[PDB]
Amino acid sequence: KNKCVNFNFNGLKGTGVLTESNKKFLPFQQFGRDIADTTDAVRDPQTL
Amino acid sequence: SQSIIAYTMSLGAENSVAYSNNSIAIPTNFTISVTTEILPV
Amino acid sequence: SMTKTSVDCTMYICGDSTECSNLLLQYGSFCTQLKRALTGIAVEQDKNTQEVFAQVKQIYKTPPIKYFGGFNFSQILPDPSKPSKRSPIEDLLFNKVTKFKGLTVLPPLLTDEMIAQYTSALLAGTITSGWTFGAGPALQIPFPMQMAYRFNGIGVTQNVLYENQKLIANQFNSAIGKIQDSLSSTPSALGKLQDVVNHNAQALNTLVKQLSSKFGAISSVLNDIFSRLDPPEAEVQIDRLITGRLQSLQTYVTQQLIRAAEIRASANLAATKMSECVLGQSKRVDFCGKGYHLMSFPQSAPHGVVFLHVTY
Amino acid sequence: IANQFNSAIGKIQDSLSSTPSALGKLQDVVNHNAQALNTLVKQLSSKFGAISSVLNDIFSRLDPPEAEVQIDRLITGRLQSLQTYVTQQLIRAAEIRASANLAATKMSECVLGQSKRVDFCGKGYHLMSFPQSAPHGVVFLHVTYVPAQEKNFTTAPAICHDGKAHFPREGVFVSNGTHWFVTQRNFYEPQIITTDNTFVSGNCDVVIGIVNNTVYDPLQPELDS
Ligand SMILES: *[C@@H]1O[C@H](CO)[C@@H](O)[C@H](O)[C@H]1NC(C)=O
Ligand SMILES: *[C@@H]1O[C@H](CO)[C@@H](O)[C@H](O)[C@H]1NC(C)=O
Ligand SMILES: *[C@@H]1O[C@H](CO)[C@@H](O)[C@H](O)[C@H]1NC(C)=O
Ligand SMILES: *[C@@H]1O[C@H](CO)[C@@H](O)[C@H](O)[C@H]1NC(C)=O
Ligand SMILES: *[C@@H]1O[C@H](CO)[C@@H](O)[C@H](O)[C@H]1NC(C)=O
Ligand SMILES: *[C@@H]1O[C@H](CO)[C@@H](O)[C@H](O)[C@H]1NC(C)=O
Ligand SMILES: *[C@@H]1O[C@H](CO)[C@@H](O)[C@H](O)[C@H]1NC(C)=O
Repeated sequence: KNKCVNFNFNGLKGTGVLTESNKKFLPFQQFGRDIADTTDAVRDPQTL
Repeated sequence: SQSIIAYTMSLGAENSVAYSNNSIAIPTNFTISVTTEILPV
Repeated sequence: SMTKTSVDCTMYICGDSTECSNLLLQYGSFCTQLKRALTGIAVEQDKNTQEVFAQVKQIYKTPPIKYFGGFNFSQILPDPSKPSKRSPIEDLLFNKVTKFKGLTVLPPLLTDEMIAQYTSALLAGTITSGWTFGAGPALQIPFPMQMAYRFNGIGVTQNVLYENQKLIANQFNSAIGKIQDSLSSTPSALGKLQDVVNHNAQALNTLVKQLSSKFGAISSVLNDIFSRLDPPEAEVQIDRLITGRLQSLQTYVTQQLIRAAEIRASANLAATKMSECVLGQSKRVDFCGKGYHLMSFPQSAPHGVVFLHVTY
Repeated sequence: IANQFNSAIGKIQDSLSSTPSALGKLQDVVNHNAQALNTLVKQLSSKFGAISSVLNDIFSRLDPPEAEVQIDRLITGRLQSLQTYVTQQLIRAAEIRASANLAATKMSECVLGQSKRVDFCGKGYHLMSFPQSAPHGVVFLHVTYVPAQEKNFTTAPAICHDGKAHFPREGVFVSNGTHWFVTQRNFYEPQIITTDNTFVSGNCDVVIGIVNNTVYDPLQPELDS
C-alpha cells in the first residue's frame, strides 16, 4: 500500500499505487470502475 | 545573495480612496501621454 | 476562460509501452505541434483572465462606513465574515456552477480569490471614484453626485436625481435584491458558463474514451496486441492504433483551438464591456443592458464574468 | 501641451527601441507562420510508418504492388500534414482577421475621429491617434489626456440661494474651505457662482446635502450702475 506497484488481482493486470478505500462494494462485486470505464478500486482476493 | 524565489503574486498597491459624503477631488493639471498599440493586420 | 489543459503524447497514445515511443518518434513532430498549441491555449486563457479583470492598476478599498447616499451595495461588495471575500451574488454564481492518461488540468494563474480581489477593486473604484479611476488617478466623488453625472450622461438633467434621490436609491436596491432571486430561481441563468464547462468535460471524456476504440485493430489494449502477435504482425496493428489515437489528439487540439477562439472573442467582449461600462458610461445602445446605461458592476463567476448593467 | 506631446513621442521612440518584445505581437505572427512552414517542410522526412522517407527510393527498390501501398501511406501522411496545415492556417487567419477588423475599427474611430469608448484607444481621455505601418501590422500612437495633480475639495449637490435650489449647468460646486466655486469636472478652474452657469430647479427642501450660499446676479450691477 502507498507504493506504486504492478498489481494482478485475478487477472485484472493493472498498474498503480494502492490505498485503502472507504467505498463499500456489494458482496458479489469484485472491482470498481469510474465514469470513464477505468479501474478505480479493487477488492483484495485474499481478504475481503 | 541572488537566487530564484517564489512568492504570492501582488495584484497591486492598496489604494483606499478617501471617499466621503461631501469630498471631491478635481485635478489641477494634466498629462498628454502617448501610448503605443500594436495590432497584426 | 476555459479549462487550462495539457496533454502528454508519450503517455496518452501508449502508456507503459515503450515500443510505441520508437514507433511514434518516426511519425515526426506532430506532438511538438500539439504541445505548442495546447500551451498557447493555456497562456491565452491566462491572458484572457488578466485582460478582463486586471483593468485596474491599484487595488482599491471601500471606506469602512458604507453610506453611499442610500444606495445599498452589500450584495456586490465583499462579505468579510465568510472565508473567501466573495459577495453574496458572487457566492450564488460560484455555487450554481457545477483522468490520468496524460491529461492534466493546469491551474489558472489568478486564483478565484485574486479574481475576486480584482473584482472588488473595480467595484470600490467605481463606487468611490466613478469612471475617473479608469482614465487616470482615482478621484473621490460622492455617489449621489456620481449618479448625477451618469444622469447627465443620458440626457436627463441631474435635477431629476437630486429631487428623487430616495426613490432612485430604493429602485436600485430592489433591483439588486431581485438579481439574486432571478439568478437563483433559474438553473439555466448561468447557462453560458455551464455550457463552457460541459463542453470541456465532454471533450475530455470523448478523448479518454477514444482509447478504447479499436481503429480496426485486433485488440485496443496495447499489451495484448503486442504480446500475442509477433513484432512484424504486431507493428502494423500498433501503427493503426497510434494513427487512430493521434487523429483523436489532432481532432481534440483543433476543437480546443476553435473553442479557444470563441472564448477569446467572448473574453475580448468582456474586456470591452468592463472598460466601457465598469470604467465608464457607454453611449452604445444595448451594449450594456436594455435602456439608457447608467453603470455596471463586475462579479466574478467560474470561468467568466457577470455584469450587473444598471440602466435607466 | 506641445512640449508634453513632443516629449511623449520622443519617449515612444526609445520605448519601442529598447523593449525586447515591444513588437511581440507581429514577431509572434511571423514566428508562427515560419514554424508552420518549417514543420510542414520537415514532415517530408517522416516515414508515416513506411520503410522509406525518401520517395525516389521506395518506388524503385520495391515491387509495384507493395510500392503502391507504401506510396498510399506516404500520401496519406503528407495529405494529413497538408490538411492540418491548412486548418491551422484557417484558424490563424480567422484570428488575424479579427485583429485586422479591430485595427480597421481603431483606425476609423481614433485616427478618423475622437472616440468616447473608454480604453478603446489608450489609457485616458482619448485625444488623437496616429497610424504607423509595421511589418504585417499597424502601430497606433494613442494620444490621450491624463489628469495629473488632483486636490481635495468640499462639494455639494446644489446651492440654496434666495430659497431656491441651484444646480451647476456644467461643472461642480466646490469650496476652498470658505468660498464656494463652480468648476469644470476634469480641470480645476474655479468660477464665481452665477446665474449663468447655474440653473434653478425648485426649492431647498427636497435636495439632500444642499448648502446655503449666495449666487451672484450679473444683471444687478448694471441696474445699480
Ligand atoms: C487465509 O488462508 C489461511 C489458510 O488457512 C488462513 O490461515 C487465514 O486465516 C486466511 N485469511 C483470510 C483473511 O482469509
Ligand atoms: C456623510 O458623512 C457621515 C458618514 O460618512 C454622516 O455624517 C452622513 O452620512 C454624511 N454627513 C453629512 C452629509 O453631513
Ligand atoms: C503641469 O505639469 C507640467 C509637467 O507635467 C508642469 O511643467 C507644469 O508646471 C504643471 N502645472 C501646474 C499648474 O502644476
Ligand atoms: C442592505 O440590504 C441588506 C439586506 O439586503 C440589509 O441587511 C442592510 O442593512 C442594507 N444596508 C444598508 C446600509 O441599509
Ligand atoms: C484627501 O484627504 C485624504 C485624507 O485621508 C488623503 O488621504 C488624500 O491623499 C487627500 N487627497 C489629496 C489629493 O491630497
Ligand atoms: C479661497 O479662494 C478665495 C478666492 O477669492 C480667496 O479669497 C480665499 O482666501 C481662499 N481661501 C482659502 C482658505 O484658500
Ligand atoms: C439656509 O437658510 C435656512 C434659513 O434659516 C437655514 O435654516 C439653513 O440651515 C441654511 N442652510 C444650511 C445648509 O445651513
